Amino acid sequence: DENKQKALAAALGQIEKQFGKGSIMRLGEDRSMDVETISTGSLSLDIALGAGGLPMGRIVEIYGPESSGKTTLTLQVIAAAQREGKTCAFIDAEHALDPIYARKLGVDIDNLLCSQPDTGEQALEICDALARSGAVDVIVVDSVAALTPKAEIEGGDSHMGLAARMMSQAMRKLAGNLKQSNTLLIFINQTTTGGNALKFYASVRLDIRRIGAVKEGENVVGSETRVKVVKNKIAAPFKQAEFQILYGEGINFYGELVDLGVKEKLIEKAGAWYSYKGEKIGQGKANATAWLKDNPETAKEIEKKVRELLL
Amino acid sequence: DENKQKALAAALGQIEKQFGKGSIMRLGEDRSMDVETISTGSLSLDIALGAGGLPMGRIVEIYGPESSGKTTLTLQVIAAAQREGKTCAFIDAEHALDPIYARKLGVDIDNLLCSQPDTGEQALEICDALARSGAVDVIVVDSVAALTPKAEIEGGDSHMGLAARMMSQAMRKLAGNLKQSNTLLIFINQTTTGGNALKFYASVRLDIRRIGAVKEGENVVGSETRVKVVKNKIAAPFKQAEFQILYGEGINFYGELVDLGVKEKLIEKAGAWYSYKGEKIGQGKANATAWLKDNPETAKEIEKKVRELLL
Amino acid sequence: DENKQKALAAALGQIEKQFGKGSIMRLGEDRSMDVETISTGSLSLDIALGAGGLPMGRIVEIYGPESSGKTTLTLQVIAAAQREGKTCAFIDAEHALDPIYARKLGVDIDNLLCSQPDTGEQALEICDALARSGAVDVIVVDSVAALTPKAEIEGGDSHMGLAARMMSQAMRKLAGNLKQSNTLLIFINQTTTGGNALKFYASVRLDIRRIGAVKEGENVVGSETRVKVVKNKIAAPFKQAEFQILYGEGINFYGELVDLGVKEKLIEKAGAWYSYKGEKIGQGKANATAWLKDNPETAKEIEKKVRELLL
Amino acid sequence: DENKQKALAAALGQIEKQFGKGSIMRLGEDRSMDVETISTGSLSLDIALGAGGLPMGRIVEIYGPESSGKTTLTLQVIAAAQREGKTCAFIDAEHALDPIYARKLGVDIDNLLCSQPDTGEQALEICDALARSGAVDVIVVDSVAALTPKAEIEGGDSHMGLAARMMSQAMRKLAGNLKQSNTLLIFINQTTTGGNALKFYASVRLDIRRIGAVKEGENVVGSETRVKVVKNKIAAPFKQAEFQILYGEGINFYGELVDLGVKEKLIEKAGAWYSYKGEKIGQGKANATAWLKDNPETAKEIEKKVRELLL
Amino acid sequence: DENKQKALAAALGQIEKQFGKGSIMRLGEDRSMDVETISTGSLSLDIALGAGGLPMGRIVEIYGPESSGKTTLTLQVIAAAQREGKTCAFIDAEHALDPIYARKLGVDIDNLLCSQPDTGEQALEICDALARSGAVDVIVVDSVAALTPKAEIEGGDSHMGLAARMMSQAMRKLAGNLKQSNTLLIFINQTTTGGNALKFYASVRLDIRRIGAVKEGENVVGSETRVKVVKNKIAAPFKQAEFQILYGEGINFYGELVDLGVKEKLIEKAGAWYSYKGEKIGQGKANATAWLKDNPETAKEIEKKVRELLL
Amino acid sequence: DENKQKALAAALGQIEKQFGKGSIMRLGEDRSMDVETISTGSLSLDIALGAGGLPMGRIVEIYGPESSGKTTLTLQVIAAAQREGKTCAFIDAEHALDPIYARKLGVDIDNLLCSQPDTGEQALEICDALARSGAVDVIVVDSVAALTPKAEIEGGDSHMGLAARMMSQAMRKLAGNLKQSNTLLIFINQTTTGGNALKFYASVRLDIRRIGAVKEGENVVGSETRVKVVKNKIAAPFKQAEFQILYGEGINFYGELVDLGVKEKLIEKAGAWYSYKGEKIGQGKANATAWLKDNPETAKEIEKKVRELLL
Repeated sequence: DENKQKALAAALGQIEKQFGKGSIMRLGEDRSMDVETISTGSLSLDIALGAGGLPMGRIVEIYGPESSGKTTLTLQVIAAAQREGKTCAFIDAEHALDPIYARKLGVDIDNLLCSQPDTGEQALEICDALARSGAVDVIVVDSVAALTPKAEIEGGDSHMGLAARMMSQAMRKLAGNLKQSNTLLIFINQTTTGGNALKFYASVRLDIRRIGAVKEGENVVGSETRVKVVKNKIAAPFKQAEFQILYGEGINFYGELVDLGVKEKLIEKAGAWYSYKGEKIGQGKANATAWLKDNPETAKEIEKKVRELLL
Repeated sequence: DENKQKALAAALGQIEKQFGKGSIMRLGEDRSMDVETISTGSLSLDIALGAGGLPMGRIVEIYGPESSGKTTLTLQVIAAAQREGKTCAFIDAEHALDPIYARKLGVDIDNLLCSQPDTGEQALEICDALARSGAVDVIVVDSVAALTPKAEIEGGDSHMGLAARMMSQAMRKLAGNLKQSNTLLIFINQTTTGGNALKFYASVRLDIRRIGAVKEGENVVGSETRVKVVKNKIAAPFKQAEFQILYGEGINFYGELVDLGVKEKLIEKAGAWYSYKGEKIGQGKANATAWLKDNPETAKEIEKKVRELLL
Repeated sequence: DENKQKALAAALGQIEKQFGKGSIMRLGEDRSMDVETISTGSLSLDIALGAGGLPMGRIVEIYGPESSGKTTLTLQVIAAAQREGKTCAFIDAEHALDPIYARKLGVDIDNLLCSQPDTGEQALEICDALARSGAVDVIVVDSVAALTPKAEIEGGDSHMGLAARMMSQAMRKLAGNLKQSNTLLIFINQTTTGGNALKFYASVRLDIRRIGAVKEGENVVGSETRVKVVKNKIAAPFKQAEFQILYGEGINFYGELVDLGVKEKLIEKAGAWYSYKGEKIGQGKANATAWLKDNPETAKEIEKKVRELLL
Repeated sequence: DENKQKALAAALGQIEKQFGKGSIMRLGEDRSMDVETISTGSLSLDIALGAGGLPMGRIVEIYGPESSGKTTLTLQVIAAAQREGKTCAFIDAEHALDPIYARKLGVDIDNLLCSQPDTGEQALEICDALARSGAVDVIVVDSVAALTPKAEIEGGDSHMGLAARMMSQAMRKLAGNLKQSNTLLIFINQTTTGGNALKFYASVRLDIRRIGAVKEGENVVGSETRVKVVKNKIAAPFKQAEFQILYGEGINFYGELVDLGVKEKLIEKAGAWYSYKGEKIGQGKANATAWLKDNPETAKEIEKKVRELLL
Repeated sequence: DENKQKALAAALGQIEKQFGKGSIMRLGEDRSMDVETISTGSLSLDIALGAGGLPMGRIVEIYGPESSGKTTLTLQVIAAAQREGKTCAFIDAEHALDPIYARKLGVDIDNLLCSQPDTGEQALEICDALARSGAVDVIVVDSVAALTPKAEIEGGDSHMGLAARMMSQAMRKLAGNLKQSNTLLIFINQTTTGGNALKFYASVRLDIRRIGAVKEGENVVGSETRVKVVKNKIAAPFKQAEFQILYGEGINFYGELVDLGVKEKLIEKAGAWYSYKGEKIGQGKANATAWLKDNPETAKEIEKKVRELLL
Repeated sequence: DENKQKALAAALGQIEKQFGKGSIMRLGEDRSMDVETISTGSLSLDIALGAGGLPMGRIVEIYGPESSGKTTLTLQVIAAAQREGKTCAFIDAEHALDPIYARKLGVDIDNLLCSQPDTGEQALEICDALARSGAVDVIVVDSVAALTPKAEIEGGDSHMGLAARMMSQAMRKLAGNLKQSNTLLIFINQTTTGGNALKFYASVRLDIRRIGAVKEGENVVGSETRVKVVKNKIAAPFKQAEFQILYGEGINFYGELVDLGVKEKLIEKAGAWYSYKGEKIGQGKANATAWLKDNPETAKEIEKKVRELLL
């Protein structure tokens, strides 16, 4: 028993040593790698990620059905990054970016770098060139399924096979260059298309889905969302997050803060009343949310505490 | 910071150098490629395009639902071109051209070249032959969905797959020939039909939709229209334009000039009164519009200024 | 400029050469292919067709809503043909021919060949057999939508898809045989049903519609009609014709002659009086019309002149 | 006859001696090897296995279609093991573990070791490292088809051939190390993928399939399941088990106990009434099941007896 | 002529003498070697074999596509053997034996010896050990293609070549040992896999195929089967047999008896009525079959007679 | 010139004298050795052979791809021989004889001697024993590629080299014995396998191939066949024959007779009508063929004449 524990700890260390940090973990583990991260815009998701956000210098995949919120998430990541002075690039093969919505989410469109590549290979080569430049902090690719191989664009080989080979031939180099420059790259996808390269090179894989609607009376104002961290090499995987994505607003962060604040016993709740530091902040989640939103500095205080407690 | 900026500018230059001009841009960029362009008939759209119109020698796709204004736009382009002495050709597979409406828009029907091809392949081959002739300045294809592959016309292969292969097998050659002769080619479409060839070979892709009706009392006189530049390789993409398309008249250009003139502080507006150069031009947008329409030379003056300021 | 024109003329010639006569035309072109034609019964339509009537040896489609005049037109074509000694056949799948009305239009019912096929395929095979015989000059098929595929008649495949395949599998052969024997074939239809085969194999496609009623006081005596030549491979397309179809009489030819005679300055009109060759022919269109109708030989003189001037 | 029997018994002993225990058996044999085992969560399956569960220190393969219950079984094995204080590891290449469902099945997620390997080879090497540590009691690999060879991940060799060679090159070593440390390893699969290595090195191979649904009225609450022991080197093979897998609950163990208890004449059944030790336990299988579930200690008594009688 | 015949008979005798019994035969020959045999479960096949069944002490190969009935046949052989008190062994490398179906065919599963070898070589060595024991009467190997050579299991040599060498290196010894102990061994296969050893060492080779389905109304109840004796060293080869294999029942023996009984004029047939010994046994083959099945002793009488007449 | 001719004739005679009859020939030579022959079943082939069939006492090789007709030919030879009272033997190493098809070709299966040898060497030794018996007239070996050397059957020497040595070590003796007893031996093969022994010892070598299909409407009823006499020591080589092999019938002899009869001006052909001896035998080759087939005695008359004229 005593010897076994040491034997276990020793074997796990050897694994980590031989195959790399994160190669194996106890799912209940509280420890998490030391890496710089960018918020996803969601507090519950940042917590599910263990590290407090998406890891810099790594590859991340976010996949889910159309209208699941995949794009909202990546825009929220771009917004948070830019807010810190980071340079972001959007590699577009979907031709569907909504700048009006992006601005509402806080994205600095004017300073967002954008590329609309001629082929899937070119898209990947541009991602690699940007990764090597060491002058770009975040790259978002929309999307894997839209990265049509040159051979297909030129019109008898399997389109699936061609896409898989295209992704494979570029992944190792890209991953190395991204790591070296500490650049984060997110692939939006819809097993997912593109083969096994992304699945294995990704440090984080997120499964996002719309699980319901958010209504204010009888009017649909958004969607209830659920994100599962199906792969996580920086912390324990399989945690999930649930939050709302409101139209023209994005992720309802303060709504999350209210709930987490309560769960962490930082915010008291007597019936329909919420209180913080011996003072009512609002009656009803809607009001408590509005309060925090109106009192930014106090919200930050609670968030910092929620993070210190759960991360 | 100082070094990073240079590193960024350097990397972006290398991208442009290796993959081509327009391969990447800062969305807030004011700079735009040096290319000859033809007006779309809409001032707001010419502005959204960044270059002041559609680029000569390139492929453009305009797609949207039936009755969205797709055809009105292409006719306006033909009209503007012919007005400059350019030769235009209309490749028809829809058999729906309305010459009466076209004339009202200013199209010189008598001098418009027209082809009603026997198959989708033939349509493409004729476009290529015209592109190589170097004697045609603008080609409009109506429409991609109507370009039925010979195999389908002759009546077990996927009709979608066949159309995609038909477009793919002709695109590279067509694009090269169009570029060499500086011929503009617009594909009207309704992701769009035809596969990935057009999507990637296009230098500009326009999403057009009818967003409402225009009424003069209780009578519908036209449609409020919105065009989004979803792809743009000559200038920053994702800009949008809104204008009216009036029955028997076409795009309400002067109505746009009034609004843009005001926004650019070139035309003063006191309540319902509009003034230019210390003189009232009309009370109410309808009158201001009518004024400009009646005073052509002055309108040109304002437009030239609006263009110099926004392009 | 000088060189360009030659370059243009040269390219267009190559197109015509490579893809066939009529593959491309300047809409204002006055030139028209050299083909034998049969009158439609309408002078304005014969003029809109450019060649002076429907082309022998080709496939023609006439489509429009129920009660638009589709059948009246085909009967008028049969009448004109028979009047020249040509043999006509009516392939019927509608079972709605009105012999009383047909006779009033001048159709020689006694000598009209008629077939009421067992299936859509059989109908097409009979058309092909008649086309190969070289003993039939005009074939009218009523109608495409009624040509039910055998599979459907026998009662899970798309009825639309089946009809499209039925038409496709027979069109090439039919077109070749019709061309070889110089037989004209008209398909009456109601995009139209039957798929893309007819749309592309047709040398002429006519869109006919009833745009109003013709009244003599308060009694409806006929319909104002409009025919648009949406496809024309023998002359410039998109021209239109407007005429009246009177009950128990058919197309008001003389009414057209009056108007065209006037437009062509062949018939003078002082107020309500019409004159020809220094003599009043009638006061009021109704009288002028009646005059021409009563003076056949003179009408022919005017028509011959109108044709020489406009064709 | 008398001599033959001895000759037979002697030959079979020599086989067992020369090729190993379990090399040959009389299918009706009641005897079973002496090995430590972990329950599968199903009583009927533990019985079909002959030894009362899956054998420690051996390799086991569980294969079947998607949604057949493969994962439910392995989770049930992990749960039972952990319940005895054993350390379990989950090697994941599918990225689909549902921790909520796992907990419902009794899995101690917090203490479950998890690895999400970079390649199929790495997955196997980690399994071997864990096997040599002697500090892990159960390893589950999900799944064989997802263990993509490095060569394939890196993108012209047969993917099937590569996977087969990958499994082959690691199997002997793994099997020896697992045997030496008495570690059980289960490969989840879907002949199965991976070649012949697993098929021959496995001491037990299970074919699992969903044969129907379980309904409570009109609502589907689970699936009727059937497991066939297609290979068994610890006891006679080809026995089968049938049980229910209920959503959010897992294998319906008590439902099995009821039936087996009855079959073994340990539980009397008069019509719809079930009785044990001269007392009614419930009317209807649903109630009898609920009873046992509520009276844990008594259930154990019956199970112990069923096992002593059938194993 | 007279001398030639003697010369022929003399030469053939010398061949038989020098190369072995069965080395040459006149295909119409009625004579057959004197060897103990086990029924195949099919009367027509036992007849085609000439000796009345498969020969003890010899090697037999049964090959055909998947679902051809190969396994049904070997199970029928095992059943017949066991019914006579013979000991049978099943060497399994396919892991697909269906004990439920086997029992329905009459196989005594409880007393069936079974081995699931670790390698193809081990499988062969176990067959040899059992052959030398002289305590096993019938051995069935399922199947040749599944006997993976150790070298292949361990993962650059031709898999085909390796399998051929594996079979070759074991065949002579096996054949000698089987002959010495009078043990019958059947190899199930799918030219066939395994090289030339089996092809030449086999005394009998059977080609079995499903040639159609057996239906009772509109429900498929079995398969029409055809077996060709492509090699036969105990009697004239190239004879064939046709019979039905019914699901959950096996070979329709009585259906064969009915037909053969009729052909041999042992059973009279007047229209749809069958009679035996001056009494109707049934109207329709289905009834006649059912009769014989219900009157076992009488069936035996007919079979014994059919055999005496045709063997 | 005069002297040269004599010198030539003299030298050629010396060659024939020193090296053997047939050692050299003028390809246009009409003369042919005096040897007994058996028909091939094809009239055109018997003619191409020069001697009217295959030579008794000699070795013949017939090679071609699978399904080329090799077996059909040898069966036709066996049939013709047996029809003359000759004794035939079939040495089988392929185990693929189809007795049903053979009978249709006229083969007397009941009296056909058959051997299915244990090794390639044994096959050859049996052929030699039969050759020495002087009681067998025709021997067919199917096939050379299937005559596996004992060494190979027993499983590091070249399989090709071993087969070549096996054939070589037996050929001289076999050829001498066959010659002495006047026995014909045909080796079926697929340069061909077996080395150089057969190639040089053969008096005739036939290259047979399927060059197309024979259809009766849209149903394939047979194969168009072409046989080239690549080696011929009894008459001039390199002649070819073309005929049809119909399923379930064999070589279309009468179809050949019709054509040859016509070519030899023995059968007149006026358009589609064929006549013989001043009487129509049929309209169309199919009918003329059927006629001859129905009038055996007359066919023989024509064949005898065709042979006298061309042999």
